[PDB]
Amino acid sequence: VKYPELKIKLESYDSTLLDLTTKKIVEVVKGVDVKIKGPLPLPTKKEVITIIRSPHVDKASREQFEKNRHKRLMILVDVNQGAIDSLKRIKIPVGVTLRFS
Amino acid sequence: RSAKKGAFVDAHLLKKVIDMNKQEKKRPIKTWSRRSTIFPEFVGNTFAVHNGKTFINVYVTDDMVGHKLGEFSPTRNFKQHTAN
Amino acid sequence: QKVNSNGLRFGINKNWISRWTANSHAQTAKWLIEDEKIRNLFFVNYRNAQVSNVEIERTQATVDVFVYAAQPAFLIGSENKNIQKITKQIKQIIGRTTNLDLTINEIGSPMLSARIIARDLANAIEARVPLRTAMRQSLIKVLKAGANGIKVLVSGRLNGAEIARDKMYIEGNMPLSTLRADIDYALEKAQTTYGVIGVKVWINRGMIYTKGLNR
Amino acid sequence: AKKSLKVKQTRIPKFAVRAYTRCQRCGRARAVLSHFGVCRLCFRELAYAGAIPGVKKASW
Amino acid sequence: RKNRAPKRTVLPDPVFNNTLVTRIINVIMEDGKKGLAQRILYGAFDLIEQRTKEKPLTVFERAVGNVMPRLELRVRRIAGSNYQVPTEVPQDRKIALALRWIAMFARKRHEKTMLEKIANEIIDASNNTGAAIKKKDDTHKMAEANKAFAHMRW
Amino acid sequence: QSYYGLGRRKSSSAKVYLTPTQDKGKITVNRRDPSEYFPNKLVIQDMEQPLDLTDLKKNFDINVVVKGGGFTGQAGAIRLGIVRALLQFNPELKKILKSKKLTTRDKRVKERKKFGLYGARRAPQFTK
RNA sequence: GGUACACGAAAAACCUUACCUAGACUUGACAUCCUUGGCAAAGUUAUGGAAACAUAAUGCCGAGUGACAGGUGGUGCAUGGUUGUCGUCAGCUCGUGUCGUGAGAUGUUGGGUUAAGUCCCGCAACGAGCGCAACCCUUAUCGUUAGUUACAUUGUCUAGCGAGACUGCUAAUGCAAAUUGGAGGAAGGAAGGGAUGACGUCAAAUCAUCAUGCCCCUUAUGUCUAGGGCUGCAAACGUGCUACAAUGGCCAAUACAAACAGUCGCCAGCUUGUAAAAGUGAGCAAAUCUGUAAAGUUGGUCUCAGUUCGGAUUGAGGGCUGCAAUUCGUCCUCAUGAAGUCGGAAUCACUAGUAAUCGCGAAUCAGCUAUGUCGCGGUGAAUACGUUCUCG
Ligand SMILES: [Zn+2]
Repeated sequence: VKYPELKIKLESYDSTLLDLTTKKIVEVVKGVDVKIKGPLPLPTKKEVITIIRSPHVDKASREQFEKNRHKRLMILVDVNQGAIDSLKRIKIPVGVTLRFS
Repeated sequence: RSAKKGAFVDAHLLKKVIDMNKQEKKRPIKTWSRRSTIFPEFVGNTFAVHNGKTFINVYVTDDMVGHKLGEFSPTRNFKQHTAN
Repeated sequence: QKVNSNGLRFGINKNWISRWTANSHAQTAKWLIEDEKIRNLFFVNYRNAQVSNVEIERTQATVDVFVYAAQPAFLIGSENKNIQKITKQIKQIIGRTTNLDLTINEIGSPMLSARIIARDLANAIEARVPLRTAMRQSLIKVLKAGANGIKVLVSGRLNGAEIARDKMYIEGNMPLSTLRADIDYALEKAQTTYGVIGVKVWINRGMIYTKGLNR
Repeated sequence: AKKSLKVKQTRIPKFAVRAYTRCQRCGRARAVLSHFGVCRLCFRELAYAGAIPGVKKASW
Repeated sequence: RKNRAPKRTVLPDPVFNNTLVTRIINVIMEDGKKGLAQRILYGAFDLIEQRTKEKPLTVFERAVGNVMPRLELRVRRIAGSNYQVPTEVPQDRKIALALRWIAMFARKRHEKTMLEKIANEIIDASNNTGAAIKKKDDTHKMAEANKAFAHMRW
Repeated sequence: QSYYGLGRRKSSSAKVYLTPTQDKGKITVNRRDPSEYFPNKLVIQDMEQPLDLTDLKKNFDINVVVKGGGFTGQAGAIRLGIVRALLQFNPELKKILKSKKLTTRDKRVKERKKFGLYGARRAPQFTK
């Protein structure tokens, strides 16, 4: 082993893409590695930005966009160093940004 | 208030006023920094402070201590309202 | 006054055009203002390539610009003389430490993309072609390709003053009101000799039922 | 006097408080978003274009 | 125009067992705070047991019965110098207006502290004095004076 | 014999536990008394009005934990949890609980502050 | 005018800044092309200066050359794009055909039915398009996958999937849409809300986001710099805030959110400080750590009056950012306490978790009497009988 508690945390601005990535990781880790509790939903940090529509005053009609940022979490009980060797080839997409322990 | 060396000056105006005060104390010297406060040494001279158009002269006296240099120079005129 | 038909379905029926992230608001602004420059360079400098769109993909000092253009060879050039040139402007506008690895791929049935059709409208109008017949030829050639209804409208100086003489064209089912519609939208500025001509094209490209989410 | 404002905004300022925020593409010195360095109307046009990675329509 | 509007229901208070008491506590409420008006009304209750020892429910229903107005006034004009028209109003609005009169007249008096002024208001309403019965009597006296208009109206 | 439930009125959750005990029920909410937690109003009375149309605190313990909201939302959540708990204890209570409209999650919640409107409904003012 | 007046501007002491005064500069602050190359580019310290700057020196950049660069200069009565109003109002049209010499009409009209040109019966009309509808998001119930940094007198909870509600069933009456009633059910007859705004009108607004033809300037309407002014002042209007007091003033104990945000920042705890705060110094890239909810309850004082309400104005002493607070910031403490005891003609908002009202968070931003704006939760109403008048 020599590396217990691989606490990988994945965060993205999309849900179905992050769900696909976590499904792929849970299926690939379902091989050599064991004792991996399932995906951990997180409160999906959210913000709203509001912008006036017209180039001129027209204040009474303004719209607003929203940059959603979904969040999940994984914990790995032990490395099983061959498992990280298999892990080296995952090539996750750019939309999901990783953060391990 | 600065609360730490409260008496504040642009720190460039000190050299010429100290020089003149020790150089027979010439009255007319042109200053633009309304930013500065007066040290106790300041009393004695005149300065052609700039308001935004031209230079108006102010004579410093020991009567007051601590007040801002530029407050002696009004910048905005009075009402001068017409009838209608 | 109505909303841009692209934005309403964008992000829930259409995948984003530039997927990337960086350190929080430190230089994400830099990356956006940089890759929009690449996008503008593609849509501006090379009219002859008819680039439909560009995909920007950055992750921590790497970039890959997928492109979809009707005619790839003009971007490629003769014996690859133009690809190296265009990639060196991309580099000098992106820096030097970042790998580029651009790719160019022809787009199947490009004539169903509003971008290239609007560009063709701009080229025709700027060339003093009578606007009505150009509209009709472009409309027929687009519709024959097997698509649904079209909406092309043009404002600006229609060969003279009194611009409030604007022509509009609608030729079938194109439901803005339906979110699950798979509609395309574009816009070009046909810089005529008398001012600015804005051409707008709406393309209905079939139903997008059972999509679930973006592709 | 707009382009000279562009070049002045770029230069390193004599004072920490001398400089201010501004959109890179255009010189509108108002309503610029520090989280995107892009003017509010510029932000709207690029978001309808969709260059920003995460943009939706608010239902919230 | 519009159609008929359904009414939201009001629940009786299961301590004194009267929904009219609930409408009391609702109308005398300000700022949207049941607690403060609740304490005020219950202190007024305790004062009802304190002086003039008698069932607070009995003096409550007596005040309601005395303050209730028999007829209402409705405006139906033709031209300048408009003319009123007295019409019939159902009991729900009658008790609502009685409670409104009690509430408004209570906060119009001497004895600054709210407890004693509202207690004196309910006492006077039970005893038929000029505090609120005067207003009801006046509004009744304008009625049936121009009842010719009431008979032929729409 | 524990009996369960759940209430979610106005952003306020409420988990309940009910057991038929020796006493009249020994009301205990959040391990403390309701009298000092909830000010003595009809709000404290609201929870036993489900019981009034039933065996009114004959033998039914109260073990409730509360989170979220203010106190009125807490009261609604715990009331709905109680009515669900009696329904779980005895199906025969649907006809009398639903007739009085005690269940069904009134779902009256503060709306979203719509732009241009001060409190999502108030316009600033009108001027000509 | 509605559709302008807490608007552009989601933040003017310098910059911002477009104005004025003054200082200076001129293929120029910035860009390409022509010719010529390869080492300095910035920043730093004396020096005169208020500073651009000329100096002297450390550590892609240069030098000569015209098209010109540049204009927050003009023309929204040349404009593109964008936006407001009618208006989320139900309306606007087209193809074929018929009628009429013709503009034109017939569809879109007639009956019921709805929020709807929603639907269906009748119909010289038959169909079709934009719109409306539904497809999206979001809250309301249940089931499932998952368990921490939540929770754990534990399955709450969060976020993914699925179910649920589809006039589904029954009663009536109708041809039929459909209407109402009942049962079940969390929700029943467009469940609450958001997103979504047709043809067009107002030569509506925006040449000062941007682009933009034409006109004008160019050793200046362009460039940099210091000061000011955008915060004035006899006056009037608009939108807000505090109130004008015992439903209250003040003091002590006292518990209850949600959402959002945060490693040059949030700031825990501790010490000093009547306090602004200052210092120490963890934890926190974050469901962990932090950003003490206020109303509310209990107790006490106050006892109705320009007041133990009210807080302006003014004086002083402190604090913070920032080089710097006089025009021209803000906080705290001490000092005084204007006027006002509910307000004229007239008006505005609102059909429920709404009004009112209590607080909390964020943005631009180092600082901001933002009382503004954008958002979150706490407490928490009346009435709609009815369309005669009034507005559209
Ligand atoms: Zn911009």
